[PDB]
Amino acid sequence: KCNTATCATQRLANFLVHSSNNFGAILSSTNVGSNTY
Amino acid sequence: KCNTATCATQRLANFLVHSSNNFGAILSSTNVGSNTY
Amino acid sequence: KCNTATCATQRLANFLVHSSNNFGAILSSTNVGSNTY
Amino acid sequence: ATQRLANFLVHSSNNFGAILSSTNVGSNTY
Amino acid sequence: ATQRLANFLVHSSNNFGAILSSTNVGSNTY
Amino acid sequence: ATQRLANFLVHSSNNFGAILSSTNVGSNTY
Amino acid sequence: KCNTATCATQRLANFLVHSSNNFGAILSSTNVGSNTY
Amino acid sequence: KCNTATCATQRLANFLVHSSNNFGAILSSTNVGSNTY
Amino acid sequence: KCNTATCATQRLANFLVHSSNNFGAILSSTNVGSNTY
Amino acid sequence: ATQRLANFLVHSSNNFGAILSSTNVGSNTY
Amino acid sequence: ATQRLANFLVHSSNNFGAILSSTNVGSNTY
Amino acid sequence: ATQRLANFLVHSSNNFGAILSSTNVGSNTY
Repeated sequence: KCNTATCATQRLANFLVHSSNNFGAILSSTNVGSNTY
Repeated sequence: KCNTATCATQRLANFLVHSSNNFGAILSSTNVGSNTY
Repeated sequence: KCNTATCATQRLANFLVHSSNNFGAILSSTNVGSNTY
Repeated sequence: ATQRLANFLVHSSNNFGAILSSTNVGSNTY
Repeated sequence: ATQRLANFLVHSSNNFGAILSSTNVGSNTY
Repeated sequence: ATQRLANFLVHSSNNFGAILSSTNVGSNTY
Repeated sequence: KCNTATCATQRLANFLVHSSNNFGAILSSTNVGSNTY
Repeated sequence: KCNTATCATQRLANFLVHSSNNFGAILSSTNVGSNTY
Repeated sequence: KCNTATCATQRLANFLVHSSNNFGAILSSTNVGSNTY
Repeated sequence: ATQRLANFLVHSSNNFGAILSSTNVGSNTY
Repeated sequence: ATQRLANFLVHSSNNFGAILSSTNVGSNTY
Repeated sequence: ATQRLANFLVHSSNNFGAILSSTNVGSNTY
């Protein structure tokens, strides 16, 4: 592959699995800047 | 492949699986800037 | 492929699977700037 | 058993220059 | 058993210059 | 058994220069 | 005037003189909300 | 005037003279909310 | 005036003279909220 | 004495949901 | 005396949810 | 006397939820 000189190689492979197998209630909220008077 | 000189190679492959196999209620909210008077 | 000099190569391949196999209610809201008087 | 009620109100206002007034009751600004 | 009610109100206002007034009751601004 | 009620109110205001007033009751600002 | 009882009296008289006997330039300005781009 | 009882009296008189006998330049400004870009 | 009882009296008189006999320049400014970019 | 210039630009954008964007360049709000 | 220039740019963006963005460059709010 | 230039840019961004962003460059708030 690189017989003589100057063979710089960066190897990388990414695997990403985000599994959300819900079976129940997920009651989420996000109040940003809201002002309940 | 690179017999003599100057063979710079960056390898990369991305896999991404976002599986959301819901079976129940997901009650979400987002109140940005809202003001309940 | 690159016998002599100056062979810069960037490899990349992307896989993306966003599977949302819902089986239930997804009650979502987004109140931006809304003001309930 | 006699009741007397009196209310004198003299609201006098004069302006000779400038007035800037702002009032945001239950108002917003984005 | 006699009741007397009186209300004197003299609301006098004079202007000789400029007035700027703003009022946003329950109003918004985007 | 006699009751007498009196209220004298003389609200006098004069301006000869500038006034800047701000009031944000229950208001927001983003 | 008030011989027996109950004589409440409020006295008041207002004098106001706003004399502006100008003899020279009065260069005034008022930029409210104006935006000079 | 008040020979027997209950004689409450409030006395008041106001004099106000605002004399501005200018003889020269009065260069005034008022930039409220103005934004010189 | 008040021979027998209950004679409450408040005396007051106001004099106010605001004389501004200018003979020269009065260079005034007021930058409220102004933003010179 | 040879010069070679190359520019490869692949600007790919995908949306599958909501986007709210605001931009006030040199603007004001009263 | 040979010069070679290359520029590879792959700007990829994906969205699957919500984005709220605000930008006030030289703006004001009263 | 040979010069070689190479620039490699892969700007990849993914979103699966919410993003709130604010930026006030030279902006005010009263």
